[PDB]
Amino acid sequence: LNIGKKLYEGKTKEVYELLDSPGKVLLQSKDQITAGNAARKNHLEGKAAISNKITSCIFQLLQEAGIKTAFTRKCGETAFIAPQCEMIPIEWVCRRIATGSFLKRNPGVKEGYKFYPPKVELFFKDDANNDPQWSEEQLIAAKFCFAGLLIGQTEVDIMSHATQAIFEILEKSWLPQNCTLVDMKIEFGVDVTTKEIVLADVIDNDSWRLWPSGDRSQQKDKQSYRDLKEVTPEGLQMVKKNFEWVAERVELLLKSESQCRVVVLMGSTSDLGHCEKIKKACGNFGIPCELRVTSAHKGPDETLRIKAEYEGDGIPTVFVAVAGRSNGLGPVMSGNTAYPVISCPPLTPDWGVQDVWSSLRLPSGLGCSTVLSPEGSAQFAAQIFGLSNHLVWSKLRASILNTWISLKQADKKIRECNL
Amino acid sequence: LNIGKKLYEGKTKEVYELLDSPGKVLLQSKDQITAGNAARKNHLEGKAAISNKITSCIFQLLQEAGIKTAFTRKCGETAFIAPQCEMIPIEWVCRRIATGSFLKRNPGVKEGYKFYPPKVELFFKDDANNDPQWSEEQLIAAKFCFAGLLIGQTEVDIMSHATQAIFEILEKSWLPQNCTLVDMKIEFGVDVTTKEIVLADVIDNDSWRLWPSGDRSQQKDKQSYRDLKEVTPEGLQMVKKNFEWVAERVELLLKSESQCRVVVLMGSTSDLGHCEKIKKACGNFGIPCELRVTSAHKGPDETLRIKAEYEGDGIPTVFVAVAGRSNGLGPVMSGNTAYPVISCPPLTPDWGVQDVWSSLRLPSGLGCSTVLSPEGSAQFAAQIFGLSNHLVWSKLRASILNTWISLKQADKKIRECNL
Amino acid sequence: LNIGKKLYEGKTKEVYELLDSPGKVLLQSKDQITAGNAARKNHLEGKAAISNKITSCIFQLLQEAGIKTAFTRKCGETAFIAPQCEMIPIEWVCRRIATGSFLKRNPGVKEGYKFYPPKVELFFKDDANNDPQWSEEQLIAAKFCFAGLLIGQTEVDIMSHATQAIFEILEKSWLPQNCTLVDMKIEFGVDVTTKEIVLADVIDNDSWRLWPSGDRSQQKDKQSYRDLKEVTPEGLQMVKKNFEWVAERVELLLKSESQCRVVVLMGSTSDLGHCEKIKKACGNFGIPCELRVTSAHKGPDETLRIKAEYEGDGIPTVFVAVAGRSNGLGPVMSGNTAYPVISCPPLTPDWGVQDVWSSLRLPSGLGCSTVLSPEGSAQFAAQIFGLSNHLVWSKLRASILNTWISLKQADKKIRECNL
Ligand SMILES: CN(C)CCCS(=O)(=O)N1CCN(c2ccc(Br)c(NC(=O)c3coc(N)n3)c2)CC1
Ligand SMILES: CN(C)CCCS(=O)(=O)N1CCN(c2ccc(Br)c(NC(=O)c3coc(N)n3)c2)CC1
Ligand SMILES: CN(C)CCCS(=O)(=O)N1CCN(c2ccc(Br)c(NC(=O)c3coc(N)n3)c2)CC1
Ligand SMILES: Nc1c(C(=O)N[C@@H](CC(=O)O)C(=O)O)ncn1[C@@H]1O[C@H](COP(=O)(O)O)[C@@H](O)[C@H]1O
Ligand SMILES: Nc1c(C(=O)N[C@@H](CC(=O)O)C(=O)O)ncn1[C@@H]1O[C@H](COP(=O)(O)O)[C@@H](O)[C@H]1O
Ligand SMILES: Nc1c(C(=O)N[C@@H](CC(=O)O)C(=O)O)ncn1[C@@H]1O[C@H](COP(=O)(O)O)[C@@H](O)[C@H]1O
Repeated sequence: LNIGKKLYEGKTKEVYELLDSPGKVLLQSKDQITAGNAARKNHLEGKAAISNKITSCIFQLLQEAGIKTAFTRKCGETAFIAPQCEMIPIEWVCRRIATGSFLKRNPGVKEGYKFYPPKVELFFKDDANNDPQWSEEQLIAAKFCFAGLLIGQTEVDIMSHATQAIFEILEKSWLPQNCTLVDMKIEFGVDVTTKEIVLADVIDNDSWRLWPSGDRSQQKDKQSYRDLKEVTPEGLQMVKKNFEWVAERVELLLKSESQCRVVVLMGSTSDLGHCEKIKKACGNFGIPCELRVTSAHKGPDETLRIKAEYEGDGIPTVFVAVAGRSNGLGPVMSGNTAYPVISCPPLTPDWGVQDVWSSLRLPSGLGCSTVLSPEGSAQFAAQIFGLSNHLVWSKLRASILNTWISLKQADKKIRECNL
Repeated sequence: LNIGKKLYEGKTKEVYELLDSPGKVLLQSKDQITAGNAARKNHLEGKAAISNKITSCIFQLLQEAGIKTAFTRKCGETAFIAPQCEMIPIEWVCRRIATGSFLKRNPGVKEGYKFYPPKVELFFKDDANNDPQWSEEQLIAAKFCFAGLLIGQTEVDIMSHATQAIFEILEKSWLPQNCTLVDMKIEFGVDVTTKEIVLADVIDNDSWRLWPSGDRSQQKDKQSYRDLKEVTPEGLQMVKKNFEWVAERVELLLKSESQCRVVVLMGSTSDLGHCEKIKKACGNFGIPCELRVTSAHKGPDETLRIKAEYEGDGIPTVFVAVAGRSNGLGPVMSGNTAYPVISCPPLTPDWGVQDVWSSLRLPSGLGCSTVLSPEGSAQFAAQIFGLSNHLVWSKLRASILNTWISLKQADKKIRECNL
Repeated sequence: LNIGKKLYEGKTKEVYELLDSPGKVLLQSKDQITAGNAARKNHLEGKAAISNKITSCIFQLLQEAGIKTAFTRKCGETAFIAPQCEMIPIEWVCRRIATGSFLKRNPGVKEGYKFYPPKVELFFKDDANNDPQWSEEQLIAAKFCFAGLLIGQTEVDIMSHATQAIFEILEKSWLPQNCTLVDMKIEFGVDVTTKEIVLADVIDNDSWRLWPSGDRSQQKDKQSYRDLKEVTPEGLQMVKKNFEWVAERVELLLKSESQCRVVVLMGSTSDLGHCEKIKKACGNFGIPCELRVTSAHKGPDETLRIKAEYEGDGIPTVFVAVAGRSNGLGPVMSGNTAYPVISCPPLTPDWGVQDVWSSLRLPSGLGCSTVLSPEGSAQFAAQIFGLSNHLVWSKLRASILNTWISLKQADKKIRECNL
């Protein structure tokens, strides 16, 4: 591994140029912990490895959800390879529960106040002035330029929405450990290669506030260090065990907590092209999806036997019924299974106006729903698994973000058609 | 507790009439354990209390799902009150994994063969002829009678179908304990009061096969007693600990393992009647359901803020969007939430044919589904929570059964209009 | 007729290879009769000729209905040519009336109990273990192989369903002779050439139970031989006369007992392509089908005169009215004939949604039905002649089966796209 020159040395991490790989970069964590611009610089054994481990688990989690992130891979216990970024010197803060600074900047508001939606706040990176809060108006007006991307209305709006989505995803991801994610800081930079704005720096035990069972007294984050009346050698052991607790538990944010399956039933082999598209779309959400051929009209006894195969192996399953014309497959399925059924009929414009009403009007005692879009029927099935699988949810949540960013970009481009 | 005469003394339980309650009955468990028509019978301390405890939790669970079951309330440590039944002398068996007698009567079938759907079998009650298997043809031909109900085509079909649902519900209910329900036996009787066929006798540690982590060697049911080459005092201790293990865990089957919530959003207060039908229907499935008033057209900033309130407290949530005319509320909800959205528009015959296409045709990036029935929209919301909540699932599964039974009876009634 | 080596010698027939025909086979009947694994075996003059004769008429009939059956052509008095099969060692039994072993294995069931649908049972082939009944579970678990086809879920389900259709066809086919088919046994094999599962072995007077006027005491099948407390020379004469009686009547099952005709009326010669599809489809069911050109709008006096021509020669007739636009031809036909009328308008996606209501809404006094599919209109015409012509019925019944088999295979194929 071909180390280059030191591009930045921070209190807890160094960034190197990678001579062997053009426009990539190595972030080395150090065995260092700190509190503000105070005198807490304190060497801590194994901290480097814990910090690197967390940012790698989080960045991979966020990346596999579809958040645009500056991360390629881990490089040993204490560093990682990422595309080179020109950092935007703004600390972006998201908070579900008012605490810390929000109390001092909003006297009257009590510890525990809930923000719906999660609150976003901007802080300019200055220690000489102790990180002062900025309005979106201040950042737009500062006309900052980084790797030749001017930070204007569109880029600030995008980072703001992204901070919220990133927080929501990490919050959702920690929930199955009965851990309340209270708040967090992230930094965005510009990928010098692509010129995309991407999550950068790190996200580790310094970056957030983590309360098991929502109990502040069991705080596992760096707050435990910042709170110590006086830092003793014995006092740093508690702090380290808190860090160890997280590092051992973060690897389970990447673990699926629920099995998900779609079963597409098609009435005819000539529907296969339509069903391929559903399988593909389920693919994009990381949901196993099986195709099967059965007719309620010509083989209803097997429609029930096939139903039973997937009903009875204990795996949580959504059925998607693909039948054109008189869709008798959706009704029979809906009426004889406790698991959800989505009719997704392969309507063409010729008889689509007439055949949709075979899917929509069923005698009650049937909860059969309708979704025309084949990618839609996957996405809906995902939304359903999203209630019980944080990985599926995170993919859906990020999808919303990126679809919104996509419109912001399209609008900026075509806005120039008016100048 | 005014005890009457003794109506039945079995090997492990007695049935008494209650002088002070007409057509009710006390089932007393005994401290007794048995296997076959051999001399394998044993006193066992605490067994009476354990057996009664289980039948009480299982019957409450089956009853709260909506299975017609002969159970009033537990009556101390070791008995329970039930409506009087004339017992039908058939042991109904349902299996999900071939073992035991299925292998002896089907040489060639390997221990572990999975039944899809679950296999149902009849055995006629006789310690004399060693409990011989019977066919539906044999039970129909028997022309049996109980509390004036002739057991014909319709009643046998009903008990057969019922055995499958009761198995499925108890199988699903044990799943969150890592416990594979392998098989079970239940007995049905006729409630002398109603003339309904109802689950009766008991369901306890004698009645089923229970494998923790699907491992036969960890079997916690009576099989562990049946299997002893010799019954020793140390051997009966293992058996008792097995029973104790179950009795500790049986209560947890009644406990909801996940939070469920529907949020109905309505555009106008004049939709409230429609929304109340959905709230009631959610009630029927035991899902908490909130109404809110918000318009996409007139107050979209609020629609999103309200959305955020339910998204942010981490309770799994189905949104149901009630908007007539140009449903703009379902789209805007669907496009800005990871959680499922069901449009349930209050369509009338006048403009319903035209307004439904505002719900059905959406741009991609949206997983909005459509369900016209207001009862249906709750049922669909149930199906969704059914994947991750065994109590909701049990209510859906039972509902299917009873709706099937209801058709079977009505067909019998109107079949007399053919004479 | 170049005989080869002897591939099998059974109790009543031998199978030879044919040296001059690759993958074909000669089945030779013998002048032999047998019952059980006892010493009941007897020479019987003319039996070979009678048995061969029946299997030939039955197989031709089943084959002409569209059942996949191993039969090429009769080869003299006492043999027939068939494709080579690896026989599957299961006797498949179908019953319409409980008798014989069904009563011995189901004590309590009275001789005469009717099965709806007809009952199917498996028996594994062994004179050793006295032909023991097997369950579908046992045959699947056997992992049997024949001509490289593994007998699994799909193949067992196919043979099971097939046994029912083959029974139904032969039951319906004997009905016009006042003969109740009580039950039957068939064997299936794998055609070594095609790898298809096909009806094989034989179906003769040994294979079924035949009761003239539903009277067991007039039984004409082998049962009359099985039942003899003692076999005497005078006793074998009765048995032989029973066999002769069947062999005289078996040919008449191939004979159409009623005349069938479809008359397609078309308004315009430019509809002819549509009308040809109906004519072909009538062909497929062996129903003679005539085209005629007549307009209700432009030549109603002729429409009636043509109608009169088919009404007057006393051949049972379905009219199929092909008129696009303002179907006036179906109404005027329907209103002026006792014979059924099916409107089959050549609707296109452009104006089909609007023109269908000229076919559907008629004043009372008219029994005009509507069938959009041109294939379907022939099929419906078949269903109608199916009530009064056993050959047409057999083709409809078989069609159902093969369409079911076709789904079963295609599901198996596409099920591999799940691995
Ligand atoms: C005016 N311009 C063109 C001159 C460039 C100055 S520099 O090349 O030397 N520059 C490199 C990036 N630096 C930097 C400084 C501090 C940090 Br942190 C990071 N972080 C990342 O690069 C990163 C990428 O991905 C992730 N997760 N982090 C980068 C800061 C110094
Ligand atoms: C004289 N004729 C009309 C017959 C009367 C004899 S009896 O009526 O007195 N007698 C028999 C045993 N029976 C019996 C025998 C054995 C049993 Br177990 C049960 N179980 C139940 O009744 C029951 C209902 O609900 C529940 N959970 N159990 C009943 C029911 C009572
Ligand atoms: C060496 N291996 C691959 C086995 C070969 C032994 S064999 O192939 O020579 N042999 C066995 C008996 N078989 C057999 C044995 C008994 C019978 Br019956 C039938 N019947 C039919 O083949 C058949 C097909 O169609 C009809 N109507 N019959 C076949 C088929 C031939
Ligand atoms: N971790 C940091 C930092 C930060 O720079 N922290 C270090 C400073 C350093 O690393 O040099 C410190 O605590 O002294 N700033 C914000 N946050 C996080 O942001 C949210 C805001 O909290 P608030 O500042 O309002 O209390 C909470 O999660 C912080 O931990
Ligand atoms: N508990 C019983 C009984 C049964 O009668 N048990 C006791 C009677 C008593 O003491 O109350 C006995 O005599 O062993 N019969 C079937 N089953 C259950 O049925 C399923 C089928 O197993 P199989 O019929 O294969 O043995 C498995 O769950 C058995 O435990
Ligand atoms: N013909 C046969 C056979 C059978 O193997 N017959 C012969 C064998 C031979 O000589 O070729 C015998 O050994 O009796 N087995 C069943 N069936 C028919 O099956 C239905 C069922 O009757 P059940 O199985 O109740 O006896 C009824 O039609 C029998 O004739």
